[PDB]
Amino acid sequence: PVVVEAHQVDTFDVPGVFYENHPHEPHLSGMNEYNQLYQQSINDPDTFWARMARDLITFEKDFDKTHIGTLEGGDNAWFVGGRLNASFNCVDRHAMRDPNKVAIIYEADEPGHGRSITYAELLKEVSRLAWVMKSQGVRKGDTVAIYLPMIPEAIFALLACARIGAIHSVVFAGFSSDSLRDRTLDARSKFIITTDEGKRGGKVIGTKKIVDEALKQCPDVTNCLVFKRTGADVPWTKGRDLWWHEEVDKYPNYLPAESMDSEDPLFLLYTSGSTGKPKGVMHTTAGYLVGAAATGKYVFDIHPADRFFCGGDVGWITGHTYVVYAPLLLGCTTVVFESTPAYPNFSRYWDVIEKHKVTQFYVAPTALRLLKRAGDHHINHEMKDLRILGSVGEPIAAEVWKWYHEVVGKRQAHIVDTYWQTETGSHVITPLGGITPTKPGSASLPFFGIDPVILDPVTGAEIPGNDVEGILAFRKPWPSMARTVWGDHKRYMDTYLNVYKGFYFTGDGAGRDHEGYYWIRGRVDDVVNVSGHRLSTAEIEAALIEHHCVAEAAVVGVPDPLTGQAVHAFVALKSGNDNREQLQKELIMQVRKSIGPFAAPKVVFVIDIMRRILRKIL
Amino acid sequence: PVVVEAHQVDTFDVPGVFYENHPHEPHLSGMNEYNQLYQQSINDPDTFWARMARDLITFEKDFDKTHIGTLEGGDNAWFVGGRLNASFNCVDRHAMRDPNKVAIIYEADEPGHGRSITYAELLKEVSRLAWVMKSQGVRKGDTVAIYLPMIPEAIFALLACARIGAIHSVVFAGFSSDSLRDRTLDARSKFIITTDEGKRGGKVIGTKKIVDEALKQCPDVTNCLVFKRTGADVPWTKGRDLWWHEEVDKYPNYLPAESMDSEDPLFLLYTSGSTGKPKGVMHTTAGYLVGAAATGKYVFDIHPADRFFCGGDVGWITGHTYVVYAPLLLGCTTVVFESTPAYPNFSRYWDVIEKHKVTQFYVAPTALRLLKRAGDHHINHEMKDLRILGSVGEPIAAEVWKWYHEVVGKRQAHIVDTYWQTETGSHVITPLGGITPTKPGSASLPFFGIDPVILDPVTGAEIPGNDVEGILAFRKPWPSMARTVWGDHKRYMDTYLNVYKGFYFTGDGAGRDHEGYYWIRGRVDDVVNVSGHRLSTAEIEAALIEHHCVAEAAVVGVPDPLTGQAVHAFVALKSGNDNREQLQKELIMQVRKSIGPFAAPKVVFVIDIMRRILRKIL
Amino acid sequence: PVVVEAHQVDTFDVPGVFYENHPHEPHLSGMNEYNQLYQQSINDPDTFWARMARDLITFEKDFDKTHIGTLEGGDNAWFVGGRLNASFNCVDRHAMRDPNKVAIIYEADEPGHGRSITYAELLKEVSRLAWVMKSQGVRKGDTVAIYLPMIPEAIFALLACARIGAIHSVVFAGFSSDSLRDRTLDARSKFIITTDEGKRGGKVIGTKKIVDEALKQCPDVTNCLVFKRTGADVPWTKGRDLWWHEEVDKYPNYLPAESMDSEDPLFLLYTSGSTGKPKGVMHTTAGYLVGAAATGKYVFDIHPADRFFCGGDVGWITGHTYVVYAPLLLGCTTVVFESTPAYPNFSRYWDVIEKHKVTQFYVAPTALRLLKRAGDHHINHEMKDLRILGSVGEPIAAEVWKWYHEVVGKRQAHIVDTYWQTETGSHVITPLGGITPTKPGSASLPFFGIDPVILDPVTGAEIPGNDVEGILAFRKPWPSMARTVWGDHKRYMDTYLNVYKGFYFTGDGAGRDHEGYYWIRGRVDDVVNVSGHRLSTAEIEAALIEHHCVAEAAVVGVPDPLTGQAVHAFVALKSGNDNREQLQKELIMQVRKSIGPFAAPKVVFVIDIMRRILRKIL
Ligand SMILES: CCOP(=O)(O)OC[C@H]1O[C@@H](n2cnc3c(N)ncnc32)[C@H](O)[C@@H]1O
Ligand SMILES: CCOP(=O)(O)OC[C@H]1O[C@@H](n2cnc3c(N)ncnc32)[C@H](O)[C@@H]1O
Ligand SMILES: CCOP(=O)(O)OC[C@H]1O[C@@H](n2cnc3c(N)ncnc32)[C@H](O)[C@@H]1O
Repeated sequence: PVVVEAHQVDTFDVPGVFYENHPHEPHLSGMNEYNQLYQQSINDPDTFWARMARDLITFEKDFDKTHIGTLEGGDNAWFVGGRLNASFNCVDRHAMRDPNKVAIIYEADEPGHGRSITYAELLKEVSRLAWVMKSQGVRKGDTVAIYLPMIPEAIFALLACARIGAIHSVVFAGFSSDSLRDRTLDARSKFIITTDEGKRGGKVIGTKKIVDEALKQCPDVTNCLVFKRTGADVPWTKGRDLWWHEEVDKYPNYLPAESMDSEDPLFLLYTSGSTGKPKGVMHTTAGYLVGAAATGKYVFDIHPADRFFCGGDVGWITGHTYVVYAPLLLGCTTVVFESTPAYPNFSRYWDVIEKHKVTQFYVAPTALRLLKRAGDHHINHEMKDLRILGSVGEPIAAEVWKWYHEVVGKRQAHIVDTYWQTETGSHVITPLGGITPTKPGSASLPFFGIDPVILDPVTGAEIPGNDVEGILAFRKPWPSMARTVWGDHKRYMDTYLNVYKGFYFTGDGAGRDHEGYYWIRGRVDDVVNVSGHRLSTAEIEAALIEHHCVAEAAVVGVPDPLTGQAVHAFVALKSGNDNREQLQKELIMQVRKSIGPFAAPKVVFVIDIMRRILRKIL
Repeated sequence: PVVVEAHQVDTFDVPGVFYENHPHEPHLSGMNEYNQLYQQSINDPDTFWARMARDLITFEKDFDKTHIGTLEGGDNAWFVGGRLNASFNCVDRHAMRDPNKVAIIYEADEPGHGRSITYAELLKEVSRLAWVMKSQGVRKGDTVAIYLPMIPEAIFALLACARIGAIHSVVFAGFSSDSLRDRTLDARSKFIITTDEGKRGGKVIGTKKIVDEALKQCPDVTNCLVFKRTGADVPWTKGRDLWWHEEVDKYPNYLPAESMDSEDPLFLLYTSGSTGKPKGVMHTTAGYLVGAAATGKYVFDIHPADRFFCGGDVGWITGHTYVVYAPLLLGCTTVVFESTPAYPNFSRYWDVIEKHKVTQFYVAPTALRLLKRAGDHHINHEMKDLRILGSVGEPIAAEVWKWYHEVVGKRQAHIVDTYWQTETGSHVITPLGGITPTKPGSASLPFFGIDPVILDPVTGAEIPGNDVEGILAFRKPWPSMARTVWGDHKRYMDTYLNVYKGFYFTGDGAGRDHEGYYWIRGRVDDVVNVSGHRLSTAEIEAALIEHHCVAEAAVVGVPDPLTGQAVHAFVALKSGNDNREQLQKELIMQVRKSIGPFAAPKVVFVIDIMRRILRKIL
Repeated sequence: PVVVEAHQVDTFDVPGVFYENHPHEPHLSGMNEYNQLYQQSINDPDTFWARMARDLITFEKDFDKTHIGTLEGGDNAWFVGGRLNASFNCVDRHAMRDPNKVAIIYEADEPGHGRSITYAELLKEVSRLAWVMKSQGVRKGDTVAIYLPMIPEAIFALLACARIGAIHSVVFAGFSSDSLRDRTLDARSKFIITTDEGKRGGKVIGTKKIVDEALKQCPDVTNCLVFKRTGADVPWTKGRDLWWHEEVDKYPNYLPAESMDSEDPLFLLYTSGSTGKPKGVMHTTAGYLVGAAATGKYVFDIHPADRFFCGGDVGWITGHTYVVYAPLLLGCTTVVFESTPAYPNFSRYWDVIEKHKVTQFYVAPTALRLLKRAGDHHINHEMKDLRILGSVGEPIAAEVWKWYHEVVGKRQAHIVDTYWQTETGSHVITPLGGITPTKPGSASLPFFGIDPVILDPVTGAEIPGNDVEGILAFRKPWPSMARTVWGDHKRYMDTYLNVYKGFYFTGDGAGRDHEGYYWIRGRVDDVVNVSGHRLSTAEIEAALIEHHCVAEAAVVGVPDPLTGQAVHAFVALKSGNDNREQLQKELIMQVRKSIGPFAAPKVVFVIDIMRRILRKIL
């Protein structure tokens, strides 16, 4: 077979007990209704997406046309003429119906220190935070930098920005001051929100000190709102720094929501690409929210009473779409988890799921492999309500898919392996929870409105039928597609739309097996996955070259048992240094300074570009 | 009886001739329809207030929900999702139907020098004044300071601010430069509107000189628009000062109205509270306007052809709600009266009512007592159309209520004693004109949507049934409730909502008599009424202490025959001064400087805190 | 007869072949339906204009009233309460229906160097140009100076301004730096759009150098966007100047349209008046667009498939209304012509019409007379589709009307002589294409909603009936009337509305003949037409006086064979100069400097005000 990974892989049905124990009526009746709805979404997207949008999203003003533009034109607009507000759809409309329903479960770094937050409380906090920004001069269309750990205040900040029509720009709280500066400068943000310190896995993160250093080079930032998470003494810049708790107490507990166009920008998410510095992937409002709600509902089988737990950081797209937007759009409860899967111990994920009766859990294989190595004795939890088990970021290997299905899910949960990207906004190739039969290691079948094609890598020609392999592209636009790269539409066109004209280029290889099931082969460009984080080899090379002793740098990606991919770094020293053992500590800190601890090199090879020869030798 | 003021007080029916001579059909059929509508407004406010609002107010976009939030939450919002504009509802919609109908009757300080202004003329003047502010950089959400006497230009200025979505902040034209400065700074206004001079009772008020001094300490004010009321030579600050007549002539006579949220702020009104400096009571848009229209209609029996005359200054809430918003909302004529009840003589109020055929008149008992002492020979006026006689600010005593009913109203008008506060936006306890039987000295029965309870002052417990006395609180929110204290929501919560959790605290004592009629006992806090003006004893104490010779100051309130309450001031001199007769003039001017002439002390006792011992001794 | 120009002038019917060859069904059935619709537009304009507007314009929010205000009040507003966007109506709604339909045919200065632009391409270019302005801080209500030749980018710039609600202020690309400065200062524009150079008739126009000089005195202009039309080396001001092609490549190909009030300003067009410096005639949005569409449809018989060619520059109102707004509103194709009727040769107009199959052509008699003198051998073109021949700016004389009807139109096209002004927005007295019988030299009959009256010049009294002569005024407002003179509503009132109270004063004399046909006599004030350009004699006098040797200047207007009117200039030298031959070159350049080449004097008479004696002597 051409797709060797599919050979003698049989599809597993959804387990019978999933339906027996399900608290509600499923959203689809079976694979027949998926196929019927899928074909309509491909053949008449105007009708299909108009209905999906009006089912799932409340518009202030109804839209006049589902979609205009084309892929090649790079001019796609969805639900044109509509007006709406994302915080209204995530908060107000649920507070209006059921103010005391729990919207957020905060699980703090220490067990036993969280709280639950109702939709009415969430409306209060979003409103008065929005008042703070408005009072300090933030206006519709301005960007706002967010540098926050996984606390509910992070949700408050995204949705407060949405409420006034500011464009939130979330920077992962593990980035260095250089990376924070770069993203804040490029977004031209004048307001930043952060914490005094972070606590994660019992370790203190000096967030405020990192922001202070970054802001020395961001002279357009005139206010910095600091949430007091630890109460530790931090440096304070009078006239610029403001205390979150002092400012929100000044302002009312309700604020009107700003009326936004369907195509006004909602957020920027800086993302590492094959070349160049990180790019600000821009999502607009209606189409992104329709994608988030539609996948939350049909992929994760989300019902209003559900308790949804995504393990990803708000600093990445998984956190954006599935910790925040999708569950709140659908009016269920979402879990904001501040700790690690290993603190206080390796049971922590399951401690959380059991205590809060989580119904769907969503994580990366990197965390599963780490926990699997830790040993099954850490998992002795009923978790009666857990019926969907999500996986994202890389393919979930056979032994991991089995361990996840059997030891975690008790053969009682549906494993949903979701393929997508920052640029797609939401799931694009994925089984639908409780509906689609699955194969270990396969992302299965396209989501509604996603028309995948397999392309010859060199000729760019379509390769028809089943049992084919090549480049993964989509033939048609879809509502939650990224709309531009901030400040650089030409880069957006060249990266995504001009490679294979008429198609959207994912950067990924893929096979489609005999049954039409998709198998993702990973990046055909210089993007690699390092312990759940999307990184550019070019980025790390630029960091290594920043050292005064390095002349030529080369970073390649090779498979690893635990991290998935193991980025390695070669360095050609300019002349010579007799302190090779010492130079290692200095190159390692250079990547720590340029990018962050999480991208620090495993080792720096000192030895005096055909990167493929390096990846094969390693 | 527990409510001793009610003992052997019989209810007086509406006089028969009120109905015989009424020009129209009344709004209610009787007390039965009041009771029916009142119970629905208490038991199903969502339905009741939705209908009332859609009856009385024209929305650009209909609202989606009548009310969200609670009293204890301090998050009340009314008619959420609606959009509207207050100047559209006060002007445009009446100009569109009947452009030549008279909206404003200006009665100037000199008799025979006013004019009448149609709804179309009012639309012109509001529009081009709004153009001036827009052209000078005023934007939606900015505050605008107004320091104007009772001339029609004051109405132009409030409604022009409303038209662009600026937040007008009216400062009584009798305040000192210190008080004007304080209110302008706290509101952070960048634009101010005033007159060259005021004329009232034949006396010149140097408004421009007072603004000039205040603006020396308001460096954010970049334009000051001066209406030429007297033409007197006033100081002029080139580059900042602008002539109203020169600027409006530049701009068109129509301007679009800005689309406002139901809960966008409409105005701030600085108000003296029990503690601290005056606070900016903030009203938003839809709920305030619904309250204003609903009381104008049902309390004052306002019909479109009516000529409505409120005697209160636009600088206070009575002027805001009943000189400006309520009558114009309902499309009748309102009288803007520039003089005093004593100039040229004590007949002046009745001269005005007779000449303009006023149908409803609304005044404070302080003015009635002053006129009553002047003698009945000043009142020899037919006033055929006068059918409603309103009283506000303190309880209308027995002898005054009789004199008002018999000598002024010819036993032909309904005396409507309206209890309310700046914070309630509009009447909350009041008879309804032509409907409710009244008792002298009683405010009678709650308005629609007002659920009064009597609370034990110390235990805060509800006291059920009739013939009870205690603290006056409301059990439920109502549309025109103040939404915050500007810049200090915590003070709003602590003052109004955290004293008796679940209730709104009025600051007033009250009895509910055997028939369920309410009798207002006055402020249980340190707020007193001085000749129609709400004042804080703390404020006057802070003024007296501003003198370099005063160490400890104490101001208390005791009843007075004419002013109602007689605030008195004790002073403990720091060491000693042998110029006691001279120090009196210097302390008196200090209060004149800090607050204004109207709050100047009756006498300052020089003699070296248990304020109750002082109030009892006096 | 009183109207001597009408004596023995018979009406010519529309030629029969017009109907035989017409590609579609006409908009009116005949003169009977015109009369029926005309009487309704005069007798019930509220009903008539409500239907016309809703036929022709797509509103975001429907309007609540057709018209408020009066002529004498100077407060006219049309379609109040409506919301819409002009670029949506010129672009989006046609791109949504038929993205590949050709919107613009660009005919470049060199034949064979144009291109065709579809509605979808136009939506792209308008959107990303709007992004540039938004990114550089342009906001709704700001004015934007445009100094562009006849290239499609000029349409992009008007409609991008409309898209964000900026107010475009187009300056004819032949104006001098002084005139550009004056218009940019008075409009207080902070952004300007121009070209590096213009090419017209094979001659280079140094647009950038002219802007650079003007901007030295416009210190509020902080960005200048330069389109690279020639690629010639031009001076560059780093930090202010931006390249159009570099900036648009950064931004998305779609941008939401800003929601505008019916009465928000759409544009300013500076216009020479009888007295004073040029005035910024301001048009608002809904009424102007309704007038443009209604005349495009009913006067020019525009159908969606038509190819419409107006010969006027975008720098004047004919270009505004009929190169840009009317054809694009109606969704047909418009021709943007960059050259002159004489380059490369005198066939050029017909070369263009034949190659692009133009259906309607619209030009000034000044161009016709110039071509007629050139000789009929330059016209040997089929032009099968040419069915409407438009004339504007002055009366089309008998011999020219015949030459236009016979040699150009092959007796196959309807000659439509359209009378109107910058201030009327669109045609007001005109035959309707294919409907109205015409007389050579007459503008025939009023357009819908135009109620012309003939007034006695001195007594200002109406002169009833037919065969009368006098001043031309309109009795009623109409939707596309100019709404103010920018910054000077008083001048607007005094110029147009206070001369003859209750009427609109056109500045023109006119006769109404025995059949009720109108004959325009031209300006009764000091405005003259110089080779298709509206000019003030006062303006040229002020220019001549700017010379240090001129004391008193006098400019008068007399008829001319080719230019129509021949403005001449007399000068009284201050003392004396023995270089009279040299002084001529210096006075001629002074007018070239103050106004522009196109207003330079024919000759300056040096000889040491009763202007009528000068006009008669010449
Ligand atoms: C959501 C995170 O989006 P990003 O951080 O922008 O990374 C997106 C990139 O990760 C990879 N990827 C994501 N999901 C899967 C999956 N289920 N199976 C295999 N590979 C996957 C892929 O190479 C894609 O192109
Ligand atoms: C409208 C002015 O509002 P303010 O200037 O904010 O004062 C409001 C405060 O005046 C008092 N008050 C007002 N009306 C009455 C009344 N009819 N009978 C008795 N007392 C009254 C009361 O103590 C309240 O709390
Ligand atoms: C559209 C250009 O408008 P403007 O450049 O503002 O000039 C408008 C002024 O030109 C004159 N005019 C325009 N059309 C005609 C016509 N068909 N017959 C005679 N005279 C005409 C007239 O004197 C008017 O008052």
